[PDB]
Amino acid sequence: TQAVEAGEKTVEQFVQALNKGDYNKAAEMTSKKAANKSALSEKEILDKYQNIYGAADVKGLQISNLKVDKKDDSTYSFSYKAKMNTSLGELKDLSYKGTLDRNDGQTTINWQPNLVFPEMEGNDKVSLTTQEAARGNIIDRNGEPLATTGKLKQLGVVPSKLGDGGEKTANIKAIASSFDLTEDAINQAISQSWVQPDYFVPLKIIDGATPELPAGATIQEVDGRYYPLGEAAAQLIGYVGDITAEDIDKNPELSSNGKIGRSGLEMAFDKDLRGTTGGKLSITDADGVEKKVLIEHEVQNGKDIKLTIDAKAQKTAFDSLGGKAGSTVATTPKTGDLLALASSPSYDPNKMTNGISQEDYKAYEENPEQPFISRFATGYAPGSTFKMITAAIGLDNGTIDPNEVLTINGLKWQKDSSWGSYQVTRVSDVSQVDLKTALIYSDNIYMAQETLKMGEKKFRIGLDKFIFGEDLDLPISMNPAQISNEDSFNSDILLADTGYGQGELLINPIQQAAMYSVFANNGTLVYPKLIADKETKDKKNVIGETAVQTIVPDLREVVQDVNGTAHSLSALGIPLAAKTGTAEIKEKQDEKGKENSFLFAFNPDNQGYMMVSMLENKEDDDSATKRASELLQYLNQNYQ
Ligand SMILES: *C(=O)[C@@H](NC(=O)Cc1ccccc1)[C@@H]1N[C@@H](C(=O)O)C(C)(C)S1
Repeated sequence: TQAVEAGEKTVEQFVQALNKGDYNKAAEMTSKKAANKSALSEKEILDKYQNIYGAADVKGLQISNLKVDKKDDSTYSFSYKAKMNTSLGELKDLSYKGTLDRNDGQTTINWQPNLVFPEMEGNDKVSLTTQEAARGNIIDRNGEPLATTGKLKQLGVVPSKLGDGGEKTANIKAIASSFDLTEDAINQAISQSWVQPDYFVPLKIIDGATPELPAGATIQEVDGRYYPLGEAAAQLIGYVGDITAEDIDKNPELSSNGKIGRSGLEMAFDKDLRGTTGGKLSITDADGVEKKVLIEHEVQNGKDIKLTIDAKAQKTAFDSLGGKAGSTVATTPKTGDLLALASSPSYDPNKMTNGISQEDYKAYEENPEQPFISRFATGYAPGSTFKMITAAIGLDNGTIDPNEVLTINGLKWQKDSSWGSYQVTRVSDVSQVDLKTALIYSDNIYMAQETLKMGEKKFRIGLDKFIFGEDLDLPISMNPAQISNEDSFNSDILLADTGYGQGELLINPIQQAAMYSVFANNGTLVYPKLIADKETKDKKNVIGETAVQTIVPDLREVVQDVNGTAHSLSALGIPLAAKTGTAEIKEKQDEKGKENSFLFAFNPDNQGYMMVSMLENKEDDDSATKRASELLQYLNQNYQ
């Protein structure tokens, strides 16, 4: 029995080499090719495993219940159960047999064909048939398509039917001007190594009406992924790309001929959208007659996925950004339905999934405005909109008297001389400032003084009631919002700067809409929701209902008062409660400071909608407030 455990070592090493993909090392562990030993030579074992297991994409061989006994003086039979993963799913409970051999001191395996699959007999063969699964669709809250599959018109040229000289140059220029293409692009496409003169060289996926086709230009219909909104929802939806051999090596249940989501919801929901491949993996005898069916099941097309997004609101929010750096989040704050998740600038997902140029992708990747960023999921300093939270906390703990009038002289203020040359600044030199005036003019000095009077302890008690440090249950990659880098400010300056939303605060636009939902639910925070069929989740008693009834009327004056920072929104004539903001960041590139514009707004009458828009590294005189009129009209009209 001292050699039985040595044989179990070799059997465990044999299945480990098969599991590791090292078919040569597993073939070295066999004995001699005889009549009652190995049924094939060593190099022939490498080929049989590499051909069969490679055809079925066998990966992850796991064994169980190993029993090594004694049959003769030189024969030690063994048996075990095993399972493996193939391109058609998991192949379970496979009963393997065989024998072992040990002549001198080394123990080897008597290789037999049944060590590839249980029922193999000599010249038996393996067949695999597969059928691709159609990818599921991504639809909005009203069934409108966001990521679907349709017929695409592919433009291409046959180098033979172009010409020989001069006529070929003229026909290239005719196609170049008829479809907005570079003459260097056509000549570089038809001059690649794969191009034959009679081949169809694809050029561009045209989306509009088909123009007049010059000589050599033909258009073929191909089926592929299509995004009706395009740039307007590229960061959220994402794109699909060709599946590589490395993707198959990681997950053999993928379709080697299909597409895989590379970013956005296409990647986050890739398993539900891609479905399962159908087909049959069978063993045949030498005659090709089906012997045993190992795996067989029919194709299951991918599921559709309905989002809370409004396709009309998504396009309106994105176009309102005018192609500048920024983002916009629109919700129904009583339920959390994310109506829009726009990010700008953006990339073309249709061009991305239909083959993109190396320089076109380089332009996206090296654009300093970085269109690949999902800005609705990137943490920012919230700015002056965060004063709503600081005021609500000060009202709940009794620190802020809504009618107490602070006397503030000038535009700069500091606690005492220990602050050095640093001072909190404001923009409006208003002498008599209470809570309402502080919100109308957005007074940092008022909030900084109220935050310092409140103290870090009471401030964090109110802050910890929100969603700082929480992972939102959303299919979007994001980091939790943070109050500061550490659990303590350890600085009166940092405490005051946090008071008006300008410390180490990092809150992405989606998390901001979650925190700000308390002003539309009487102090109840409603978590955002992207999947339509999801259940509404909320947190009770985040802030007091009294604070809501005090701040929201003041937020109406931010729009209605003639000196309110959002007074331009009064032109709409709709019930609006808003709060603006402008944060300052230090971008060491140009060294001159950069500014982020912010806007929070919702309907205080029906609580039907709520939006949080922002501009990153805004241009002078540009703001989110001057861009929200069109989106506010649509949300007020359709969401009450
Ligand atoms: C909140 O964001 C506040 N911002 C500042 O104090 C910084 C700042 C940035 C640019 C110019 C001047 C001051 C206040 N709220 C913003 C706003 O609501 O847009 C103001 C610019 C009114 S100051």
